[PDB]
Amino acid sequence: NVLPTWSLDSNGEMRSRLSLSEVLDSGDLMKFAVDKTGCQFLEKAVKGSLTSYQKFQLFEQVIGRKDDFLKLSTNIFGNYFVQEIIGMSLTTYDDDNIKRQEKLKNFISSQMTDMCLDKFACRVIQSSLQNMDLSLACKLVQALPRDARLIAICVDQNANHVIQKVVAVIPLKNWEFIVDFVATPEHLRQICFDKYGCRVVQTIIEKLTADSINVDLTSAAQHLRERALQRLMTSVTNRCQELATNEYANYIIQHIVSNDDLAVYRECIIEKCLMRNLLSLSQEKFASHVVEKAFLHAPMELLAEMMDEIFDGYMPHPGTGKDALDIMMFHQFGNYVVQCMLTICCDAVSGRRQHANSFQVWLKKLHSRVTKERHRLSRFSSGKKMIETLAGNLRLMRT
RNA sequence: CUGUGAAUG
Repeated sequence: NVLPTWSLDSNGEMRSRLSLSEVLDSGDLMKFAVDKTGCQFLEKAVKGSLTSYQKFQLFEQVIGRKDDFLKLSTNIFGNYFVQEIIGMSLTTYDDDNIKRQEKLKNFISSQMTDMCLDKFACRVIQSSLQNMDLSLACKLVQALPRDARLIAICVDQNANHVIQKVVAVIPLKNWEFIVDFVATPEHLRQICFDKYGCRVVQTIIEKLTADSINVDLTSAAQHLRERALQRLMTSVTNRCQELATNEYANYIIQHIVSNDDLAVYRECIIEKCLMRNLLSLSQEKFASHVVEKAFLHAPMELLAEMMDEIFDGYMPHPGTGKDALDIMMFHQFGNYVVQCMLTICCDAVSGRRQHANSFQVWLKKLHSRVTKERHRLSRFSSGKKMIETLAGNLRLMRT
């Protein structure tokens, strides 16, 4: 352990009869907070009844000294106690509440970048952002780096939650530079192709979309949100080809297709990169889900083609005579697309979806195809799921 | 014959 000598028994361990006031008066609370046993003692002690003097001491010794606060926030054990004391200070409304919040804001702003990338200090940052004064939380947001480190924070396993929290609890006026920074084409690729940066971008997109819980307050707020949304959507749709096939970015595309409030952009995504490539994209591991979402959420006018491309939109193979449907139906990733196409037709002819005769024609074509090869499809689980619903890249030449 | 995305004691 790292406990001070005064608080140890003759075996070198922490004394059993120890009180919180002794630790506070000794001025060695720091050594206790970074220790595994001492921090547990402190968390036990502060959970009881505390006098105003003890609250004052805790505030000053935990969140009142910059170097001490930074050392505790970046500690594996100390960060929990720091969050506890932060919440306690915010919930204590005396003549020093705003002053303690000001000191907290300054302490965190002086090391923002390094604290976001810290596995323990980012917890402190998030815990402050959602409970501290909004006036000072917005000021905290402005300490975020603007150079390449902002990419790091976005792609960091821990620091991405900080950016998503900022997006969740801070008005867009204060983090619009983040939208503009992600919208950069050289940054959008790096951030979207990352495991956690993709979550960051999807969270930003979801916040900039007006819906039931995202209700605009003023005309200025609505205009700001919609202009930021348009700026980000142009960047996304200019390189939607490489995003829809990426192992992580594809989700983003799916979102823009699944969300009915992004209809416009959805349709653009279908016409710019999806169309004339339904086969090869249906044969992709990650883009096949994008094709499924497109089939599920395309307007009737675009769904009409999306069917006609797979039906009569590719030249059959001159060697085997297989068309698009035959190649996709036996494909490891395209059979899910075929099942989705079957499902939309089975749902429209029943009453789940509303040109009604075109669905009859499409379902009759697909039903013919499935009934024809009942053997091979019965050999697989995909065809097993097809028949119940009714009850390696191989491309082709465009027609 | 099934197919892909979040970090502390």
